[PDB]
Amino acid sequence: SADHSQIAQTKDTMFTGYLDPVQAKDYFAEAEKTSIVQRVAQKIPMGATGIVIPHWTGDVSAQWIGEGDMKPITKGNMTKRDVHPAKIATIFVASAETVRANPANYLGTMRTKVATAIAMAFDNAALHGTNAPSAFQGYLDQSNKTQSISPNAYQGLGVSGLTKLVTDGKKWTHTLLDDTVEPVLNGSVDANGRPLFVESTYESLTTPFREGRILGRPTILSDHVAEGDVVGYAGDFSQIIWGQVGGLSFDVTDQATLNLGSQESPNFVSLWQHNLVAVRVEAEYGLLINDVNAFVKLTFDPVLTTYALDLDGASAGNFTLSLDGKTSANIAYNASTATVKSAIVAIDDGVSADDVTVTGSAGDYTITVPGTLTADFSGLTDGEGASISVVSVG
Amino acid sequence: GFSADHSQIAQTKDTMFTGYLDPVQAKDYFAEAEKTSIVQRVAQKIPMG
Amino acid sequence: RVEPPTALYAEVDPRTRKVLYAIRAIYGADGNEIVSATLYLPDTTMTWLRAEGEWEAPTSTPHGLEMVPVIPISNRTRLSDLYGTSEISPELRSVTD
Repeated sequence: SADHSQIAQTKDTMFTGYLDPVQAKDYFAEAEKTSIVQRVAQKIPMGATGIVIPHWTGDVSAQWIGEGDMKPITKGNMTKRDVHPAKIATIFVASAETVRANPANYLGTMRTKVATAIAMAFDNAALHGTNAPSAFQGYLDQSNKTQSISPNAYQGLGVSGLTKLVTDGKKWTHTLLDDTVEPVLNGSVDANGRPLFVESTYESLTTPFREGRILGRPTILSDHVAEGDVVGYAGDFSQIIWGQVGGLSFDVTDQATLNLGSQESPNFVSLWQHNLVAVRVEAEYGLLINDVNAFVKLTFDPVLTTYALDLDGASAGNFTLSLDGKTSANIAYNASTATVKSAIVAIDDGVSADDVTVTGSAGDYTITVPGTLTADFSGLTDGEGASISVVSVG
Repeated sequence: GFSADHSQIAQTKDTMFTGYLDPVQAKDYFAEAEKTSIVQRVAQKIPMG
Repeated sequence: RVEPPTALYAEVDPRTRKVLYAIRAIYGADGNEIVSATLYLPDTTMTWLRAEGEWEAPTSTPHGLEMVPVIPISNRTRLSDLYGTSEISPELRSVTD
C-alpha cells in the first residue's frame, strides 16, 4: 500500500495525536445541512420501474340549441407522462489499521457526512441545474420570472412579485428564503423608518424568520438556498413531486477490487491484497416539477434574464416574441442577431438598445432582456422542436 | 371503420387509451421439455475423488 | 433418530431461529456417490433413490406439522454463537500441533 494516500487512509497526518488525553471535541462544529426540497415538496410512492402520471386534456363542449335543432357531437381527451428514478453513489476506503483504531470516530463521521452530501446533491440538482441527472424533469432556476426584493420586501413579494404569478394564472402557495435574506426583512421600513415585519419594541425576530406567514402564505428558511444572483423563491410548491426507491444503503467489504482511475485509464487495486476496507453508498431518487413557469426567482437588486432560443433548423415561416405579455412583430426563420435585436427593441413597453443584447447565428440565439420573454413558433413551417429557455452561467 | 384517432367517436384503438388496453401475459403453452444426458443413463457411475 | 452433520444438513431462518428445510444425503459404501436423498419441508417429507446413475421418482409422506421434523442439537459457546462452534477449541488445536 501507499502512504499519505490521496484517496485511501493509512494512519495519515489527519490523525496526529489521535490517542492523546488532551484532545477534546470540536467546540466549533457546524450543524448538518438537510435537504429542503425533501421538506417542502410532496413525497410520492416510487419504485424501480418509475411511475406514470395520467392527465386530462380534452376541451369537452356543449352548445345552446333551439327546439328541434339537432344536437352537436363531442369527444374528451387525455395524456400520459412518466418519471424514472435516477441513482446517486460514492465509495470510501481505509486501511484495516484505520478501521481498528477508528480515530475521532472517522468511520461514523464519514457515514453521516456522505449522507448530508447525497441529500445536498439531490437538493442542488432541483433548486438549480447543478450536475443534475438526465432523468429529472426541470429545476427551479429555469422559471423565467424574477423579482428584486431589496428596497422593501412587502412591495417586492406581495405586490410586484405576486403580479407575475397571477397574470399567468399561477397560484402562490409558499415562499422559500435563504439565511442571507434577513437584512432585507429587517430593513423593510415604512416612510417613517419603522420596520414592517416586527412588533413595536423590536425585541423579537421578524415574523417570516419565525417561519411565520407573509400574506397568508407560510415561509420556509434555509442555510443553503442562495446561488449566483438568486436568494430565494416564491411560487406554487404543490407543482413539485419527488420520490425515493428504498433507504440510503451502506454495503461494506475488504474482498473486492477498485479502479483508482477512469474506466478508459484503469489503475486497479485489490482491497484484499493490501488489506484495505471499503464502504459502498447508494440512494435512488425521482423528481418532476409539473410547471417550471409557476415560480418567481428572488434577487436583491434587479437583474437581466438570459434566454437560449433554437428554431430546430426550420427553413420557412415567421415566429414572434412576447415580452411581459406584449407581442413583437413577426420575425423570419433566419433573421440576423441585429434583426432580432431591433425586433425586440421595437416592443412598445419602453425596452432600449443599451439594455437589450443579442448574440448567436441564424436559428440559434442568446438574448439578454429585463423581463419575462416568451416566443410562439406556430408560424414556422419546417420544424417542431423550436423552443426557448432560461440559461445561467459562471 | 374509422380513423385510429377519429374526432367524433371514442374507440379502443385510439392513442388516448394506450396506457390501459394491454394484452395480458400468460404461461408459455409451447414450452419445450428440457434435454438430459444419455451417457449418464447407460454408463455405470463409478465413485471418484 | 439422531444424524451427524456429515450426513444431514439444515438451513436456519436468522429472523426466527426456525429450521427452514433440511436434506439427508446417504453416500454409498464408497463414501463419494449419493445413493439416496431425503428432503424435509414444513408440510411434507420426500425421498429419491439414486440407483442406476440418476434419481428415481420420489416417494413422499405428509406429516401436517407447522414445522419441519428436524431439530438441531448444537454446541453453544455464547448467545452470539448462532450455529454452534466445535468443542475442539482453536487454543487446544494449537497445543496439539
